[PDB]
This record gives sequence, structure tokens and C-alpha cells, in this order.
Amino acid sequence: KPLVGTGMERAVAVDSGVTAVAKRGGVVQYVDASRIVIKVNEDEMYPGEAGIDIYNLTKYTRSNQNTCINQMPCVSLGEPVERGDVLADGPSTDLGELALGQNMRVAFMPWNGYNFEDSILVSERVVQEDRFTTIHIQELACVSRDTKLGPEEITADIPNVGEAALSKLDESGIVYIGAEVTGGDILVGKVTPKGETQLTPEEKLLRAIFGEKASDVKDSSLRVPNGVSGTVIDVQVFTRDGVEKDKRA
Amino acid sequence: EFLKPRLVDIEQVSSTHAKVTLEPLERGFGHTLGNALRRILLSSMPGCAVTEVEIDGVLHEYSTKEGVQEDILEILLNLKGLAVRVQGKDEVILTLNKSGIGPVTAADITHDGDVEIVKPQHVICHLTDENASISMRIKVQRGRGYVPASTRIHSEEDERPIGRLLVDACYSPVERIAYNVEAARVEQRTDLDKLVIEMETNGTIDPEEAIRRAATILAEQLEAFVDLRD
Amino acid sequence: TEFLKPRLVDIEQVTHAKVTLEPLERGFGHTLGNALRRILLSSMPGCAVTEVEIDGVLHEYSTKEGVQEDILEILLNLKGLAVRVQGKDEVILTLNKSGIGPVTAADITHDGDVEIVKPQHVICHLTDENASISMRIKVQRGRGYVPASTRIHSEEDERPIGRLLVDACYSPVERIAYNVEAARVEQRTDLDKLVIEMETNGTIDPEEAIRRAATILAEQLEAFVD
Amino acid sequence: QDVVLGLYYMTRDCVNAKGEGMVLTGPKEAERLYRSGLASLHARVKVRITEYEKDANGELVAKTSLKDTTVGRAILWMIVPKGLPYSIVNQALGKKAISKMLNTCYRILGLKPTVIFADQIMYTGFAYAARSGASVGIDDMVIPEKKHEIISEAEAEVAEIQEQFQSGLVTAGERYNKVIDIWAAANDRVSKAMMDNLQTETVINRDGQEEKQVSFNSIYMMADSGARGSAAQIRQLAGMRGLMAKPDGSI
Amino acid sequence: DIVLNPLGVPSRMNIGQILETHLGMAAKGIGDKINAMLKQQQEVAKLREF
Amino acid sequence: EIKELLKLGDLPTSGQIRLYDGRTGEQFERPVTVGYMYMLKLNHLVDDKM
Repeated sequence: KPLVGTGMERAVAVDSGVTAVAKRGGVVQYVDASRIVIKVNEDEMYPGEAGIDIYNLTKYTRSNQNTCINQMPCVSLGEPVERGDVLADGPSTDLGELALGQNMRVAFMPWNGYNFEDSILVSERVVQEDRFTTIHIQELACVSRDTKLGPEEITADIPNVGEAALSKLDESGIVYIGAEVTGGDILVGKVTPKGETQLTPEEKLLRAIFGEKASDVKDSSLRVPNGVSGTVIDVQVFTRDGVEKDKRA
Repeated sequence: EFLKPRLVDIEQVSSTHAKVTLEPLERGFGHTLGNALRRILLSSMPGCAVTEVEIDGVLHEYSTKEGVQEDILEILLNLKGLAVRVQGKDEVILTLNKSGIGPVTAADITHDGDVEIVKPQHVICHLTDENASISMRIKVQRGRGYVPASTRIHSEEDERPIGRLLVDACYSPVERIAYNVEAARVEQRTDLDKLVIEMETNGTIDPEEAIRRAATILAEQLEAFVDLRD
Repeated sequence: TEFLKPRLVDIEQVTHAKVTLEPLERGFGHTLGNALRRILLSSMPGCAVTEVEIDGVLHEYSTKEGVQEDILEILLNLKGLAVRVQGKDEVILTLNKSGIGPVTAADITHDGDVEIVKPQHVICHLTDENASISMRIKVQRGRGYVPASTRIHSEEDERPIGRLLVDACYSPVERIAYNVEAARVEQRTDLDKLVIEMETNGTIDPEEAIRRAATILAEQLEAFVD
Repeated sequence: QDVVLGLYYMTRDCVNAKGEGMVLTGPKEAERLYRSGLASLHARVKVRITEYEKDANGELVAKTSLKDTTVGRAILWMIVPKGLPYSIVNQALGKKAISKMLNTCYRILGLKPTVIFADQIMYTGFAYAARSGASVGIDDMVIPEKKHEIISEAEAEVAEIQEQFQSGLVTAGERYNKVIDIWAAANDRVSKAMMDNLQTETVINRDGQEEKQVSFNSIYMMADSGARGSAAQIRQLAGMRGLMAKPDGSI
Repeated sequence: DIVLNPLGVPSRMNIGQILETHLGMAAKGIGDKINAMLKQQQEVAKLREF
Repeated sequence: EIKELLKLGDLPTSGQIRLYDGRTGEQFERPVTVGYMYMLKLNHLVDDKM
């Protein structure tokens, strides 16, 4: 919350649709981190065959800047809700108010030049407590086109790769759901057909010496961009109508 | 011709408060032992705190169990502030099973002799459905300082499961430490000071045991000056 | 639970040494740099002159006849006298000198209870025809530093008008200033590296001073540690 | 910007601080004398300092005397290299002085010491400005007490030139310009009634009477040292805030 | 928990922050006067008086 | 209206406390301001710029 607000905040976290504002007064009947069931009241109930109402929430989902936007219940079992009341927070709202950031004990003084220009110092009790830690939700797409040399595959077998990298992804090729990946791991095994080798003369002795079976298929899988690490929270598969669905699909 | 201080009464105001006093200080050593202790207690006291949680039917942190009314991302941010003091071993593996409608306080962890929870009135989550059921297996360790989950990954050694939810662990049993030297009075000495270290733990570590383990972290380190190697 | 102690404790020479030390634990670069620095500046047993008996003059804003500098300067030439005494605890020298030219400090008496360590440290420049300088300098051991302003204010050793009092610096040191700066142990960058830089007034070599100050400090921690 | 306020605080002088009038014995005793906690960082004192002076064909010479200074200026003298004279660190040492105190080290001692003397400044300004607590509050900016009367007189004195356009005693163009230059009178009797309340603000005592000095107002020190902003902006945090111009360019 | 610089207020004339920093301190002197009054569980008579 | 709220909280009316240094232990003369500003965190993160 803003410790020193200006009163014009409830009108900004309700007019925008981030909050799950209650639509008819009544009594909460079942809370949950993904659903709220508002037993409607008597007089605000429709003429015939009315019953009760129900609001769904929207758990972790990606906005346009790759931040997350998830909602949370802020009421328990038995609260009398009312018309225009609030049931769910959003991204940076608290109980209806609009809290954009955190408020922390500040002091004005020059300290050994570690705040020379406009710059700022920061205690380490603000990193431990994890108050400025935000969440980001990227997304990656691996399309398997239909080349004119034969089609690509999403097979989980990849040329000259060791099991240190094929550990996460199951046999169907796609990665698991929840496997903590880091920079350079593989997320989708995909190989593309390649001929027209015409390998050099010097190396063409290097093959005959050891027997390195040449590649029929080139490796063009989808590996995580460098410098990133986060649990793979969701996977979706789209298929052209007319090609079979593998088991993971 | 010097004086050396001795421990004195420990006004245990509350469970998390304390006031230990060091009676006979020679002049000039008031602020020298204080600030050389406040910078040790606040930094290097060995504590114990959760290391990694593991729930029954959830795969990652950003999930949402059915029946509870918190995302799993807040069940870990409530365990991290759990205070517990193991006596015998170095690490434990706690447990927690509960079913029914009602808040799951910390006091429902399975009881062991060595492990000894300190804040049993804690809250962990809520349950809001008669057929709901939560069952986790908390872990606990000893250490000091602060080691975020990202940097405790370099020593992963093939963390085979995908059900392990890693928490950041900030082991430290001290929160704020004041101190104020004041005019002590031996029977006949014109100027003798008194140190009053108004400590504040998280109910974990005894006060008199802190200072006897914050002095020997100093008195063990001054050796390298008592014998200058050249 | 099991800490880090320093190796590669290098020491330098110039009576002015610039010790160094590393790799201390993180944040230990200061609670060591300041525990010591508050001991060599505040309390350390030492001997230094305290009062002088100018044989003729009874007031500082007066003037001695024949002496080049005035007594507000001579006391400046006595406040920095480097004296060590093994046996006694209250020694009062005597300097009754004559001649003409720079009157060094080696013209004092040579009693078996004292041993100067800077005899050529000049005290006064005598004019011609006077050769009349005699004084009873008093040196008594003590700790730390005690100005002459906060003594006559509480005047208890009642002296007639003209028993000159000087600013006494008992400590054997003259300046000390640590300086922390980061280091590493080949896999961690949250380390330290202390850098002490010390001087003394002859009566104690520098590294010997740090040795007998990490001792006075590790004595106060005797009734706590195991 | 920040160092220059460090040094300005290090080399001022109060009027009666801890340990005034005592006589030190060089830069080395004048530092430890303040570290220990007896004397104040700016308290008038008498030290003895040997300066060098290259007067032959590139050779230095000593000259020991009894300079009359503060404790702050002595501590800053232990940084200056050899060839410079003590009348370089003896002023109040604002920002126009440091800018030249490096220049006179370039023209004399060349560029081996000046690159290593332009760092003992930065390591000293940053240090003695952090242990000085130069904060700023909402009562550092002192509104002058006579701001009302200065604003109400020209509030009435201009209500009686608008009348002189009622009865046509003056054309408008000699009504407009005669109303501008009456506010400029009041706009300048507020600056001159404010800065005289910040500059000589403090009044402390000797052992006897009281005698005034220059101030110690944390929003004046950042103006007088040129660290950031000057009286063209202090005049808006305490005084009256000018008269503005509409889009034409007219007042 | 933060150490801002005081040479930002004289030139840039935002004297908002130096006022939001005080009224943001009175409003957290209450939060420590109630958090103690509520930690000895005085009553629901002393709270309603404060 | 602010100063009358600090005085109810027992804080010092002027709004400036005396802070002690953290490393040495001595006290900053000429007291410092301490309040509760409300700090945002813009999304010009560093590991999307380098």
C-alpha cells in the first residue's frame, strides 16, 4: 500500500479490470486460490431459477511485457460481500488500493561516495526479505516447417548429443513440465533432413580413420537462450489437421 | 594494571528480547567491544532454517493446489519465516499432514524429540474444503549468513526430482542489536562503564550463548595479530 | 560454524611499516581495523613529560631572556620528546645548559632510570652571552592522551604561578589508519584484505605495537570465550 | 559534486568548539587528536607545519613556522604534495578553490603527482562528508519573517496605481510598466531579506558575550560551496517565486 | 534500508520527497505505537481510545 | 498538520534523528533525516540491457 497516498487510488484499481469486483451482494461460500463462489443474497436474486453466482480467477499468465498477471482471493468463508465490493487482487493491488511498489525506510545523507550522483545504496535486508523480487514469464516457439527436401521431425533422438542434455525431455521430444532448465539446455528436440554433404578432403580421411557415420539429419532443436533459468511452467502443441498426434500431443 | 569485565544478570524481558550486561569495563573500552560485537552477532551466528520443501501433488512453485486458498508461491514464503532449533543432529526432515477445514498452523508438524518448534501459533496456509488434504515434507539445515537458492545450485549434484521446491535460506537468529554504555559504579573507581546489549533473537538461540560464541569468533581471529608472521 | 583465518600476512618496512593482511571473512575487514585503531589511539601504557620548571619565567605569555623561541614554542619542542624508562614510574630530569648554538636534547643528564632514543631532537636555540637555561622536566607513566586544558581546570596538584604544564601524549604511536579493499580466495568475491599503516615515536617498533595491542584486546575477551 | 561539499565542511571554522586555542605539533598530531574524540573537526588551533618551496634550479627547501589554522585544514595538509605553499589550503576551500588547487599542482609539479593528488582529494572528500551527516530537512529552508509586510505593501501600493488608470491619470503602457517595476522592488526585497537570514544565521558565544558568524544551514552549504545550485534557486525554496511569462514572451 | 543523496533537492526543486519522507514517518510512528499496544493484548478499550 | 501527528507518536517534531555510523560506531554530528519513502522499481532491469 502507499503509506502516504492521495485517496484517488480505489478509483484506479476498480475502473481497470484487474480486480475481480463483486457483481451482486451476498455471502462468500467457497474460497480458493482459483475460484470464488458467491452465494447471492435474497432480494438481489432473479425472479425464477436464479441460484448463486461464481467468479473465476486467472492464475499465472503472461502479459504483454512478459511480466505475470495473477489474481488472489482476499476474502474468507462468511464475509458479507456487497455490490461493488472486491474479491480478488491483481498485479499490484492490495485490498482494492493500488500499490505500485514497496515503501522502505530511507535516509538522506552522503555515504562514502557510493551514492555520488543520483544513484542509490541499498541495504541487504531488502534483498533477503525479497520485497523487490519480481517474476517474468517468457515464451519460446519451435515450429517444424515442411521443407522441400522432406519434412522435419520432433523426434527425441538427436545426432551426437550426450545424455547430460537429453535428461529433461521425455521420449516424445518435448520437455517436461516443471523441470528447472538453465542456459543452453534443450527444450524441443527437432532434426531437419540434410543431404549434399561434399565433405572436404582432409576430413574425409578423418572419417575413414574412426568410422564416424555421417549425418543424414541436421540438428536444429530449440535450446534456451543464454543467461536465463526458470521452471517450464506450461507447454502447448498445435498440429496441422492431417498429421498424427504423438503421445505427448 | 587493567580491568576485565564479567558477565552479569540477563533481564529476559520476553521470549525474543534480552538484556545482557557486562559490568566492569575499563574506560575507553565501551564502544570498542560493543561495536565489535554488534558487527559479529548481526553477521555470523549459526542458525537453522528451511532448505527445501516438497508437496505431494504439485510440480512447480507457480501451481495452485485444489482445496487450499493460497498459491504455492506463498506457502514457501510462509515457511521461510519458520523458526526451529534442532539439538542433536545437523539436519532433519520434518513432516506435515492435515485434513479438514481450518487454518494449518505450524504446530501440526509431526513431533520429534530433537526438533523443537518455537512459534507453534504460526500460520502456514488455510484449508477450505472438507475433502481437502495437504501433506508436505519440509527440510531443515544448519549454517550461517544467507545462501539464495540460485547459488546453492552450483552444488546441486544431480537433483533428480522435479518435485523439489527450493527455498532461499537465511539462517540467522538475530534481528536487531542495540547497546549503550553507561556509567557503571564499582565501590571506588572514578570511571567504570557498563555495556547493555539489548538483543533480539527470533526465539531460537539463548542470549548468553550468543555472546559466548560471538566473543570466541573475535578472540580466535586476533591470533593472526598476536603472532605477526612477517 | 567453522571460520576463515588469514594467510599471506605480508609486512613492510620504511619506524614506519605498512602491514597488510588477507583474506579476512566478509565484514571482518572493519571490526578488526577499528578495534585495534581505537586501542593504539586511546589506551596504551607509555611515558611522556608532563610539566616543566623554567628556572626564571613564571608565565607562558612572558618571555625568557636569551632564548630564541618563546615558551609557547619550547613546550612544542618538549611535547614530542621520546623517552622510555624500564625501572621507575616517576622520574624528573634536569637540563641546566649553557653555551651558544643549537642546544640539542643530548645535553640532559644521564640517569640510570631513563634512556632517550632521539638525543639530537633539538629543544632550543640559545643566543650569545646568556648560556642560562635550566629546567626540571617531569615524566610520569600513563595511558592514552590527556591534554593540559582539562587538568588545570580541575587543578589539584597546587603549583605556584609559573609551574608550566604541557600536553602529555603517553601512547607510543603517532598515526594509524587502516584501509579495507576487496580480494578473493579464487572462488569467492565476498572477501576482504585489511591494510594497516602505522608509525611510532621511536620508543616502540611498529609491528611490535600491533602485537601488544591485539593482546590487550584479547584479554578483555577472556571471561567470555571457551 | 559530493567531494566538494566534503572539503568545504572539513575546512571551515566554528567560533567556540571543543579544544579551541590549544597548540598542536604538526599534521600527524592534529589528526589523531580529532579521531580520539577530543577536538572538533573545525576548531581554531595553532599548528606547526613545514612547507617546501622549490626556489633553486628544481630543489626543495624547508621552512618551519607556526601557522594559525583550524584542525580541519591541518588534516587536509597531509595530502598536498611537497612543492605547494600553505596559503593554498588555508582559505574556506569552496569549489572555485579546489579547481585551481589542482591547476597550481600541474604547472609546478607536473603530471606524476597531480594524477595522484587528484585522488587523495576524492578519497578524502568522500570520507569526511560521510561522517558529517550533511542532511536536509523541511526546516532548513528558513522563510523570512518580514515576507508578509513586503508582500502586502506592494499588494496595496499597486492597488493604487490601478486607480490611476481609473481616472485616466496615466495611459495603460505607463500603467503596465509601472506595475511591473513595483513588483521587482518587492521581488528583490525578499531575496535581500532572506539571504541575510541564512548567511549570518547562527550566533554562538565566546566564553563571554555572543558574536555571530557564517551559518551552518545544510541548504546554504550546498549553495555556497557550489556543490549544487545557487541563490537563483534558494530564492524559490524560501523567498518569493518570481514572476512568470505567458506564451508570447510577455510578463 | 536506503541511503539517498541530499544534493538532489537543492537543484531539482522537488520538495515533495522531503515532505513525504516526514509524513511517511509519522504514519509509521503510529504503526509501532499500536503494534506494541496490541502485543501485550491490552484491551479493546485502549485501542479504541488511541 | 504533520508536526501535530509526529508529536502524538513520540517521534521528534523536527523530523531528524541522530544516526550512528555502522562500521566505526561514532555518531554523525548534525542529525540526519529518516523517513519512509515509497520506492518503485522501473523495468529497465540490468540483465536486459547488457
